[PDB]
Amino acid sequence: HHHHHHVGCSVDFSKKETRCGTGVFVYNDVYHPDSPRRLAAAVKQAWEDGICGISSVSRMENIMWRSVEGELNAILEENGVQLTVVVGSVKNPMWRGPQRLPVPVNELPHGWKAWGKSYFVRAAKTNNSFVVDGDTLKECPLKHRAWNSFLVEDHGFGVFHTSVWLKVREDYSLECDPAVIGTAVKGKEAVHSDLGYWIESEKNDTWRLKRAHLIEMKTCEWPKSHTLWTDGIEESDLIIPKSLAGPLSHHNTREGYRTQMKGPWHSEELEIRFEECPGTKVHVEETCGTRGPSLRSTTASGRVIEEWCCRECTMPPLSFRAKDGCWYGMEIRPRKEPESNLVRSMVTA
Amino acid sequence: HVGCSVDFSKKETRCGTGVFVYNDVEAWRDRYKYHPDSPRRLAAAVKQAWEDGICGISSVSRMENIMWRSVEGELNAILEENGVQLTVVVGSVKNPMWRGPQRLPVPVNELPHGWKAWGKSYFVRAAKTNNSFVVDGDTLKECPLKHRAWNSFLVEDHGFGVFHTSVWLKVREDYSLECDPAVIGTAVKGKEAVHSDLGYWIESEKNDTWRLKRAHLIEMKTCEWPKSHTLWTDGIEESDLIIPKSLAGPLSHHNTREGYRTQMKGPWHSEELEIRFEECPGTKVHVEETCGTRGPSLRSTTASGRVIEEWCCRECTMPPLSFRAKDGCWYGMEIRPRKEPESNLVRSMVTA
Ligand SMILES: *[C@@H]1O[C@H](CO)[C@@H](O)[C@H](O)[C@H]1NC(C)=O
Ligand SMILES: *[C@@H]1O[C@H](CO)[C@@H](O)[C@H](O)[C@H]1NC(C)=O
Repeated sequence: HHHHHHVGCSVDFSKKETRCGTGVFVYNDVYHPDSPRRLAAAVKQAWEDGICGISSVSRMENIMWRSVEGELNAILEENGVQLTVVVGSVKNPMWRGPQRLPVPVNELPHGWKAWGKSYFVRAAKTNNSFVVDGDTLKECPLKHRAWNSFLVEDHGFGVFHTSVWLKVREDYSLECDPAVIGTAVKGKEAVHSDLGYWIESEKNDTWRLKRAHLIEMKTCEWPKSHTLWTDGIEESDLIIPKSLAGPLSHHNTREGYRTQMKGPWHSEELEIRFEECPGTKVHVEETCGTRGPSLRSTTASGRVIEEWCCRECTMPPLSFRAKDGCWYGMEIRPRKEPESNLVRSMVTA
Repeated sequence: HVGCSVDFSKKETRCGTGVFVYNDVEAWRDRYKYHPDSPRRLAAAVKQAWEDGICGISSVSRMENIMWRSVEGELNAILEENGVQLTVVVGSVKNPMWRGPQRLPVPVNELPHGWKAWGKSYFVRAAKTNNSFVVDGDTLKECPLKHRAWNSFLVEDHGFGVFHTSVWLKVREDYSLECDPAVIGTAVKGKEAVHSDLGYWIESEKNDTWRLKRAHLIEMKTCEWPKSHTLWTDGIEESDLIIPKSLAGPLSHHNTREGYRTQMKGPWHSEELEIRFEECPGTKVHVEETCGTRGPSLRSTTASGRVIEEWCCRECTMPPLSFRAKDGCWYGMEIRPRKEPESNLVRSMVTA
């Protein structure tokens, strides 16, 4: 019926029309970490070489560690290693660790093979704990933690069969795994995306950021291989910071805005949108305050400030939508209310 | 933008929302109606075109030529109505589609009496004229390249759609070298990528590095592929690109391959090409430092029709760069005949 590798159909949903064909399709998609023995050996070596724990790149890696925890600890127990892997909650932003899990090239002896084992006995706890995120910087600082250690294999990831085959890197790097990245353009609309970011861009006088949905705040570097228009861009003209996995792209820009370093990156989940916060208004006045830490539309008392301003940004105003409320861009300050009364972002990319 | 897709290779099916770049290669000549401005405005633009020295048109794409062809009758009729002894003659597409240094002017004073819509029929065709406004078709002799308009039209905001085959266009306000970004679709997922439009289908992949996998060109246009619709547009010299920048090649690392540089002298006279990394049938290429130097792309067959069996290259890589056209299989510039004297071979007599 067809001699191609991929076939897809777009739906026009009222016409009853339906266009099929072949090509490349980027959907809004917003675990086998090596052989068990090899991973276990990597963790043993990790402790034995100073690395106390892990800072996950994404909300994937964390979930994986969580789903591997039992078998990993059991195998560590089998081969005489008093060490317990503890997997905690994801903390935003997902900070960059200087370490990475070493390839042992000498996998632990008496584990088995596959990753889907059950009905076994859980291992015992230990004073020695291999930490994985979850509010534990006090007992294990960032700078002794592995980060971005895993790479998806060649055909390791797919959406139709939800297996994800991973390996421990041979090299250290800052690049986000390009296996799960999908970027596309069509006429005056475009998108950069992965499993966490959904970043839309449009064409209105200039190419620019339309809106973005972040489900995580990672700090890896979005590869240019999977980025559009990567030349002639001052890093400070971006919206989503480079150090926040923002694509080095002209698509990642907006007239009258600079890099949102001090955005509300402590949030679980943000929706960067160009719309006034509910009940608020914004004026473009050169008498407004200078750009500073992103402020929330509501005070700690939940009091909603009405009038805001910006020195020379453009409308509609940049804003972040989190569960705790609505934040404004760095350029946008309260017009009348003194900044000292408002909730500010205590974080920096 | 809602859809479903199946990947046989990894055996999987998926639905959802997102962005979908299809192989829409060949501006499906059987089916689009074109609306190049209002009839009167276009007519005025052509009148002014002659009256300002521009004798004719060099089309950017096969689509523009087809459009002109489908507009011809009504255009000439309207020119006739308003007392303008001028006949638009549309000829065949010639490759490469050469870049004309000029473009149709916006009159901002549309011709007075013509009609308003573009779909009229049952009318009397206009009479011919000594004055001819040429559109491609072997006419450089009676009108040289450098007196022709080129890349004059822009697709409107929501002017192009694949679902309703209407195409709404306007005459440009400014001259430019950029390919119309309206019909351009570019995408990456995992280790596979594509840069495409209604003329090009350029596949790149990820082996050790990113590289050109294979390309399919139903036309040889000479506009400039915009960086806005291109991936990885930094850290590449114009000479790194396999498909020449002046041959609408994307400024991209995706448009590269180890052991090969710009195919300026590729077989760009062809009506159609499949750039493939695979030996020409009945030939073998040897990486030899004793080989000849880069020159015009040679066809794997003599003009008489015989296969040259042995080829070589100074420092290129295998499989060899080749171009598949209806008239045979050409090699990349880096690849030369191992023994046969280049005198009796067929060479590309064209340059991007
Ligand atoms: C986008 O362009 C339209 C004109 O077509 C304009 O009305 C609109 O305000 C622009 N978008 C923004 C956010 O200004
Ligand atoms: C790179 O491509 C060659 C053929 O062009 C293939 O044989 C090889 O396996 C590829 N590299 C890898 C790492 O698979």
